[PDB]
Amino acid sequence: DKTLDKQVAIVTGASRGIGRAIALELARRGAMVIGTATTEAGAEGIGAAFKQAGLEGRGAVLNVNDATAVDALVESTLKEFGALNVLVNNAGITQDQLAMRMKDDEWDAVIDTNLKAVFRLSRAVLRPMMKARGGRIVNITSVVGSAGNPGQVNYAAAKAGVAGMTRALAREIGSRGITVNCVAPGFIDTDMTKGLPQEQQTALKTQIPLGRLGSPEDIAHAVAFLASPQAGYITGTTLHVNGGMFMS
Amino acid sequence: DKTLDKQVAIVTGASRGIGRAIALELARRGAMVIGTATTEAGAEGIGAAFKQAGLEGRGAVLNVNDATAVDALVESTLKEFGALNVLVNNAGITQDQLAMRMKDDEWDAVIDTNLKAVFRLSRAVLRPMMKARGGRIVNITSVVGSAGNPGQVNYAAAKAGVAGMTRALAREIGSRGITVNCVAPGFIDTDMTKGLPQEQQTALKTQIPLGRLGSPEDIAHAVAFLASPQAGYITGTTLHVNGGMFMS
Amino acid sequence: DKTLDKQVAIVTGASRGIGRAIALELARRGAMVIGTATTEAGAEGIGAAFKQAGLEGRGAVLNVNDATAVDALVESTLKEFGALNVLVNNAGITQDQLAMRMKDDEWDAVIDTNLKAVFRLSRAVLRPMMKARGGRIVNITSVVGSAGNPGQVNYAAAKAGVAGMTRALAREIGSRGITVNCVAPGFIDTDEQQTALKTQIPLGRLGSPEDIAHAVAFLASPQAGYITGTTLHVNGGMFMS
Amino acid sequence: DKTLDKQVAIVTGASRGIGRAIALELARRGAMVIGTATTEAGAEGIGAAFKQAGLEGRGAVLNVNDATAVDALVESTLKEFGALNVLVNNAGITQDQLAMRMKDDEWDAVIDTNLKAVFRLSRAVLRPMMKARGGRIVNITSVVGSAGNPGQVNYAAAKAGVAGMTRALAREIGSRGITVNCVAPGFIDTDMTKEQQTALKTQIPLGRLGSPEDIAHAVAFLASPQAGYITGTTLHVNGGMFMS
Repeated sequence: DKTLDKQVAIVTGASRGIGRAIALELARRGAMVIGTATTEAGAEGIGAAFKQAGLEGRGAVLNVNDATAVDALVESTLKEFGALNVLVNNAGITQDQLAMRMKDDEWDAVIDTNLKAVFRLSRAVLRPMMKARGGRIVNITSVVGSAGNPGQVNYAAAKAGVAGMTRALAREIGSRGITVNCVAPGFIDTDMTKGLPQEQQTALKTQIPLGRLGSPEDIAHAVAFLASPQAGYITGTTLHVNGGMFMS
Repeated sequence: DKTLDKQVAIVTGASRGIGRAIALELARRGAMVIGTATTEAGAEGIGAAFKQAGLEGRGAVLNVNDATAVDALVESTLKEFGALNVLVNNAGITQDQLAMRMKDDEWDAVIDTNLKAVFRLSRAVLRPMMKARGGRIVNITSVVGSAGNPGQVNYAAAKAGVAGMTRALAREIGSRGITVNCVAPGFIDTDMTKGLPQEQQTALKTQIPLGRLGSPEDIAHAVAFLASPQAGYITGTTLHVNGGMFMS
Repeated sequence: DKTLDKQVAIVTGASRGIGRAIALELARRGAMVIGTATTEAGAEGIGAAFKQAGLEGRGAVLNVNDATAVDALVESTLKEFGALNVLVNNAGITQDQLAMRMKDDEWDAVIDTNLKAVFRLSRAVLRPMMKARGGRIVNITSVVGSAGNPGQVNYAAAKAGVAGMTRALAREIGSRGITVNCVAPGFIDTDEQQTALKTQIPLGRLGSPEDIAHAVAFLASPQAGYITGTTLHVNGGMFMS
Repeated sequence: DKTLDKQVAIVTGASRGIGRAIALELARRGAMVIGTATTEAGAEGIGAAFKQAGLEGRGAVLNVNDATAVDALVESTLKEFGALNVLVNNAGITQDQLAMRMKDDEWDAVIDTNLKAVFRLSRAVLRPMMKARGGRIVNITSVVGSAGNPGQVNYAAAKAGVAGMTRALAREIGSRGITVNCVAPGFIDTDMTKEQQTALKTQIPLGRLGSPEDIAHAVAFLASPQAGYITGTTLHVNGGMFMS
């Protein structure tokens, strides 16, 4: 079970759904996990979920667009725990709109949170990891980064860009013993999808050879596998977790 | 010869190597081409290169990050010509540096010029193309988008981003008959590569099964083909022009 | 117009739809084209199509699975024309069936015809192209190779196999200047079942044989001499990469 | 520990390197494993490897090109264990040659073994799998399937064909809960791989060859109930050598 024993992990966007299941699963494998949320109710919910699961772990408030707070989290984690072994980038918003009508700020907010923030966090964690000659960065992207989707040109750009960044990072970090990969969910059962009406939910399932939405745990198990020492020869890749919706 | 007769084309970054070959070639096929450059000399030279090859064609000054200027180019182009059929997005700069040392400004400049500007210009031309129910967007990216390259994490991100965007926009606007595609140059013989010492250039060639650097004209023909009416069933793809350096 | 002036091209499976449009478009651009069919009726229809267009060009009979007949056409083409610059592998049939129900001969027929034939023909034409330090191999595959399709596990394997051979072959013979590429048709109108096909297609329409012919003619030209080991997808947005 | 507890798995080509590591890893996770090799020599060794690890499992002889023997392996397996939850298609050969010199039998051999046999094996295990509405097929391919390689046009075509089959099959059998995936090793240190090594390493960002255990852990992940939403994909295990 404890393949991540004594490792220290940061999961951004860990309050609900996918990020929560990732946080819990990394703690389950022995990792000490800081999950982040955008608000205090979220950070508290992250703590409470660890404790409900009978696991160690913390919630913290983080605006991934605030370089000062990102750098602060890296410093405090290193100070309290002496190490930073795993980064999982799961913070990410949508601001969907037809490209024709899409405003500059609707573009920017998606690019900032989903691409720029991923770069900044990755660069921040890489300094200690490169020095330690160990680490894992796992970026939670999305099938939309590989296949595109009307109304999500901003989201498609940002997530394809994270994959692009990932490959270049892997080539940059070389023999330094850090792997960088993406996990690309398809349509996962969450609050965001549970709230949409039955007709649209079925329209999603039609797209999927397995005939069901995935679970946040599907994503958590894929991330935990990549975070493991036993996945140390995998880097620069995307692990598609989409029920066969997109294949490569 | 004249597959683009009576078409009107904008080629951003048309001043040298690839952008200039693309502009000339589109002109040779009967299109009216407005080539853009960042400065006034750049613009004048684009005129003079058309002038010189015995071709209609216009240089113009454009800062692709300036929305006002971008919209004014579209508006002025519609006013004079009544149509905007082809957009070739070739405006791009590199700000190469290790991710570790990469300044925020180095990341921002590459993302804004190579990704955000591509979205803005694309969005501006969709208005006329949508209403015409026809058009071509060809985005000039780079093998670096698909494969990564040390020193160019920002460039890898942006170019992977353009492809992501291309796929989503193609899905979004395909019912109106506009195709949106990329052409990903490999290592192309330009001023930048002419600059390097033979040992550096030979190190490029070794990654290339055809054993040579490509030309501006290789890209130019690739683009001229996708721009033509005869490529109207090709959408949301990347046409790799890299001598076998990257295959997919 | 004449970007293939004085080139000699063989197009296998050139009798109808996509093969015919390819054969004709190459002839239009100057190439001397031998189109192949499995039967004499096919061969004569290929000759007739060139003549109706006012083009030079020839029909021949070829069983692409007979290795003798394949080396023999390459040789008989060189004898008569003294050159072989372009090969288009468009021969190929389907034998659709669910994998659970699929017979070994339905798997073999598709693999032999779509994959092994492509090896044999490419190997055969490599001799003069390797010797001449130039040439174009354009393999007609299918979106099915990239995306899969239920009832088409044999066809998917064959066509995906052709892409993979292309990439390996492109790396292997690239020094000598020959390009090897694939053109992957999506759903092409040849010869509310049609509404469910269009649903999958951003452009909202089936492609034409001419869409494929123009992509092929492009890759076959000198001006595409830096493009190798790729798949040019011609599928209206049905599959993107 | 036992993510594959009580499951039954066939691993073809299980006598050495990758296949052996996979076979043993599946057994450590609680699977009953039948590992195959062409010769009764490889079969005995497979038995011995399990004994050495103190594990359940056994070796069987199988010409993956023999239609009758393939179907009878599946039959006997269902006969003895009542179930067949996992197939790992690892059996495979190379017959490298420049395409322009390659013989028909060098093409056929690679394609029969690496592509046709993969189809046969998969078609036979789907009968029991589809009746159980559950299963895993994991195909061991290779980076050469994705990036190509001089000398290996037959190998590249076979492996790329397997990836293509996998996508079509995932679409066909997805609704019954079975996943079909590939694992694509890059350069792995085996008795086949072990300045020749130095060259290979410059191609690999991580700076080293992989191990059979790297492949086995990937395979075990995909085989697990926990990877049940992953289908039709290729999991690259290549140190950054090919990135997709």
